[PDB]
Amino acid sequence: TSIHQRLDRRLSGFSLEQPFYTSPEVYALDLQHIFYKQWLYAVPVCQLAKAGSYTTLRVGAYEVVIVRSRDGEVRAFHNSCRHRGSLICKARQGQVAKLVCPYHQWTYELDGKLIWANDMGPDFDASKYGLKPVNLRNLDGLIYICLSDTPPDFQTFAQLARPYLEVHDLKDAKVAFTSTIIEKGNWKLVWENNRECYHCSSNHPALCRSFPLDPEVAGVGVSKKLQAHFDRCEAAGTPAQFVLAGDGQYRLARMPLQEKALSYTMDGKAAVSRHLGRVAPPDAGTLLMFHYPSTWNHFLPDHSLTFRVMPISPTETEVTTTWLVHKDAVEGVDYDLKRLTEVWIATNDEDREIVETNQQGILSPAYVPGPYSPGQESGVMQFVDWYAASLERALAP
Amino acid sequence: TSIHQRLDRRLSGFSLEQPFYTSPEVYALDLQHIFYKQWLYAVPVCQLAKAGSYTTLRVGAYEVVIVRSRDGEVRAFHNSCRHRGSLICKARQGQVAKLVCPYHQWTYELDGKLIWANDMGPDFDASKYGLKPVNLRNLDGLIYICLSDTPPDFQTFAQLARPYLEVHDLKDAKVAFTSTIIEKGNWKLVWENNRECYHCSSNHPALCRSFPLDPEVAGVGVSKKLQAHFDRCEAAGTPAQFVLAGDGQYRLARMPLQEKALSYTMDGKAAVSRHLGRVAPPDAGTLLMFHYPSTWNHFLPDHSLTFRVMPISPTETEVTTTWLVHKDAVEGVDYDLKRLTEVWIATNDEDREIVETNQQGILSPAYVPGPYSPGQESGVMQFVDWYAASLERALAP
Amino acid sequence: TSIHQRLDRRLSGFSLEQPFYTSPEVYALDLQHIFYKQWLYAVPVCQLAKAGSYTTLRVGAYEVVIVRSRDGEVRAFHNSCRHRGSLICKARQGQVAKLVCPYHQWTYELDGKLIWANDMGPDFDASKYGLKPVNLRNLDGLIYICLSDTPPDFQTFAQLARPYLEVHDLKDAKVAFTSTIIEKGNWKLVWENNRECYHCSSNHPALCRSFPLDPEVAGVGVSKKLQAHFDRCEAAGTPAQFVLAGDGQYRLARMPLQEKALSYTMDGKAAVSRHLGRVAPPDAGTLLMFHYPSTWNHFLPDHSLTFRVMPISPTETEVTTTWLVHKDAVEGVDYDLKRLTEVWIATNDEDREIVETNQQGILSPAYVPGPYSPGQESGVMQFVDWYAASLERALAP
Ligand code: PRO
Ligand code: PRO
Ligand code: PRO
Ligand code: FES
Ligand code: FES
Ligand code: FES
Ligand SMILES: [Fe+3]
Ligand SMILES: [Fe+3]
Ligand SMILES: [Fe+3]
Repeated sequence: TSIHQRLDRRLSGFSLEQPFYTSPEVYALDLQHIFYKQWLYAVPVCQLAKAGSYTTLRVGAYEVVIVRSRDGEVRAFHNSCRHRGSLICKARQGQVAKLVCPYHQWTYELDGKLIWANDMGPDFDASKYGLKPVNLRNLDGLIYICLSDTPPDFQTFAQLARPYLEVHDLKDAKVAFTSTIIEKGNWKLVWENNRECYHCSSNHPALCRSFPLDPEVAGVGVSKKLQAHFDRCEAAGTPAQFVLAGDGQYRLARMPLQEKALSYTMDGKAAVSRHLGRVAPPDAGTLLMFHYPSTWNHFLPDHSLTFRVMPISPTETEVTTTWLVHKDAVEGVDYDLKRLTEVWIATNDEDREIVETNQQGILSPAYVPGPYSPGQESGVMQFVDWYAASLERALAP
Repeated sequence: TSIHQRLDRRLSGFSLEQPFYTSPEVYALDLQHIFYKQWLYAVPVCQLAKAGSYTTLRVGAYEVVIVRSRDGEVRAFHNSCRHRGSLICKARQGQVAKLVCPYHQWTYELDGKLIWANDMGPDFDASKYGLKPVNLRNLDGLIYICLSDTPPDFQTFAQLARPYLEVHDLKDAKVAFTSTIIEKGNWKLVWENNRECYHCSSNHPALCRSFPLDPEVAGVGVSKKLQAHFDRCEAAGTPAQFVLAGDGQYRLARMPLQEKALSYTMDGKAAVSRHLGRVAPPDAGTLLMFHYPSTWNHFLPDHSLTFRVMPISPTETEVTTTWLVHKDAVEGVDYDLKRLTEVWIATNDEDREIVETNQQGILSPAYVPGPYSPGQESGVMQFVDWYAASLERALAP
Repeated sequence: TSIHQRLDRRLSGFSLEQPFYTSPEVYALDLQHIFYKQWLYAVPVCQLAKAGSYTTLRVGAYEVVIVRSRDGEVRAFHNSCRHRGSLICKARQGQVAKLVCPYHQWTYELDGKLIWANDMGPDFDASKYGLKPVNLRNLDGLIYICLSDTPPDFQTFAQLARPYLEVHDLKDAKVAFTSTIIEKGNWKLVWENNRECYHCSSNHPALCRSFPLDPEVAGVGVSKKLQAHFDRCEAAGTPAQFVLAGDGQYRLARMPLQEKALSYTMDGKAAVSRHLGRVAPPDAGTLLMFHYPSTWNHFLPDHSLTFRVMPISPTETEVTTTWLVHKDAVEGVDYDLKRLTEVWIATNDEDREIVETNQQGILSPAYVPGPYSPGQESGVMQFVDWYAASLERALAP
């Protein structure tokens, strides 16, 4: 059975056939046609605040380095030397004056131009051997990249998202904490888990203290109560109402938290006393933003959280959670690290356990597609539809 | 060279060509056509004595759960939730009231029927979404399963084995100890090792104190001495003489132990003072039973041992040894755990070393089939013939 | 794109396309057509000085045992028993009277003849079941093997090398130390690294104290200064001038060390006070010998170092470094182990880091061939040309 035959018979109401989650064949297609073609969230721009600052990441098999250039522009490159291919930057982050290959010291400017290569002979043309650029955009303080030479339209998303994101002043953030975990499930299982709260009541004690179980929230006609919330926010100058992409790739909405909760903490109170941004009112709740295939995000009045989803193998996925706070917020004074991070550290661990257990069952040859809950899993169906449509379009002529 | 060409040129007197032991291709065929098609030993029924008791196991890629239902019947199911596929039972063993999926709490009765699924809509038909059954038989206190929807005949074996097994009263056993090891060799190498004692004199000091080296015993015209033993047993009402399957799949015989030994212990005396069963006389020896591809067994007058062979990868096999004693036998009083288990713990470790060393040599491209000993390895040839015949029949039309 | 199409478009001046370094497909071809076909360095003959002495090694998937036979000849065999295939010698080295299989004790003479096999029946012909020989040569105290039944010409190399190697009296050596490391890069990356010192100034502080950076040395018209060195050696009876194989497989030359250095030590002085061989004058420097694909070597006046390169996987290579000293040199008296070994232990660790970092960059799909330095990497181009030519010839008719 070919991939085309499986896609042909797929019904929207059901989980995917086994090979979509387990096969090296589909994994290769997901990299080739999804991760290597779409815009992806990389890191917050505040990680590149300093002169000569760089950060590195892997995307599938690609090695990327993002750097703050002399002119203050942030640029991304393939972290592969044009001589014999070596990584140039080995550390996760650092600062340099130039990009100097550790092997034979070919030396590049922070805009990628090759400025020195030792003893290469008279016929060497350094202009042919600069670092290969990676397409890059700045979404209001969040850096996105695209590995394709012909990137899709990012501007439609950027323009829609700006009014929602600008009130968070993310350019003025710092990273308070980063957590990187490997979940032993296919990247699609990580997404299907994220896009519903059908599992939340039984699995997430800590999160449920602040995050509502209502399908309207975690998932996808606006209820009167929800509309009232949007109106409180927007009367105060804080954009809140739904935005959903035409093709389903992204969504934004600012949702209410549980009864009286203001933040993702065990006591429901703000984690940080010096807020990141100018969000009002104080109970504006959580700005939810997803953008497939790389990221979901929760921006609160006091701090923000970004999540980055990267594929590792057919049955492994890396999830990176970053806590953003105001750059002038002081650990031990304006926030406590445990208080700030404990809810989502626990939640992520619970999701990982669930995803791994789901993956273990799916590996049985007895596993067959089952029906999603229309009421509780509309967001899961929405994701699976986006994925299948994306794959179909990429495989077409 | 195709699998069919290799099977075509195979001669009975020789070990198999390399790919049978090392190739992912043959490993996939062995799962598809052998392990996924034949009856397999799972666990003793005494593991499921209690109300709501369950046990889990993996067979190749299948995840199975065996449960004692309300009506007292033991049943097996695919341990994959009909919603999104999750394992339902994660522990090796336990007790439940219902089978409740840890993900979104779909809840099944112990007969597999789906009795509650939250918010699935008006068009949801729970009768289509019960757990998928796994075929199951009870061989006189030992649970066997078959992953095929069209299982082979088990009744012929069951009827032949009953008179031999019933005298052991296995329904009245408890598990005194279980040992699970991974041997780094193909499952067929584990079997070829088991089916001869050509290696025993040099490799098994402890076992040789009680287990005879005679090829007649470990392996396949009955000698006068052996016939005399069968007659002592059968005069006392204990079935002992050879039973061999028409197609070679299974064999039973009650064999004498070494000079004066009564059990598999370092001193040769019974391990347990309260015997499991009604075997007579006290020196009735060891009831040997194999059933390919999953199990060999030694049932003694005082206790019994079951062995389960499960494939892990082309060059890895899991062997599970279970010691059964009378349910009323008390550790520290009627038996000592070290005394009961030390002989076969050592023996299994020695076999593992031998199998791994054999596998290491076989991985050389210089390895070629060699001749089995007609006198010392007739049982190995018998196994290899059963395997090749089974594969041929499965590949045919 | 087929292997043939990649080979067709290859230009000499450039590093190889990705799959040559990363693909399982090319790895299989490199084993089949290079490692399994050419002469390979195994071990120094002094490891087999004693009666009944043996040593074992793996080459790709082959398991080899080399043994000193009763008649004093050194012979090699496939370390796979002719019965059911088991390794016979499990230890890295040892002494035996006979080669006795640990499984069922088939017993072979040290010339490989099967002299005892238990209970094999009347129709068993032991003359058909001796150990399979491996072709073997002794290069003046260094043992080389070839896994092909039709080995290439070794004599041309042997005759050229003898005058250079005989002055080292390697038959009179002992092994002072052996270091075995795994480098996480393709075997070709290990070679490309070895065949240039373009990386040395920045990466090898310790080695640079004694080993010149001059491209003439580490790499490939002889300079006046170098000729003067050759002449000092040869006037003293020590062969030194270049020898390069017609087909590029091997090279020998005795090169000067840095200003006043005599040996590879932190202080530049001889590591061992009792010299291995009769090399003169004392500042004769380092005899460099490579022989693709298995070995590079440095023979100094006081001690010698051999290096053996063996493939482990597409992105892993085992490098074994052996320090040879005079058999009568006493550790703690004539040499200090740290002083003798520290320079190359550090150097090998630095090379490993470089190779692994190079491999990591090459794994990016953005990696493309880049140009080698004509002045600094002529030896790298020479190796890559030898490799590609070897592969082309093996794939031809
Ligand atoms: O491992 C390294 O050195 C860089 C960091 C991100 C992945 N590649
Ligand atoms: O790992 C688990 O949770 C179950 C137990 C047997 C194999 N699958
Ligand atoms: O592992 C062993 O026992 C032998 C030693 C070299 C490789 N094979
Ligand atoms: S690989 Fe970067 S300078 Fe050589
Ligand atoms: S996967 Fe079992 S209830 Fe959802
Ligand atoms: S495998 Fe060597 S004697 Fe049997
Ligand atoms: Fe969750
Ligand atoms: Fe054994
Ligand atoms: Fe080096």
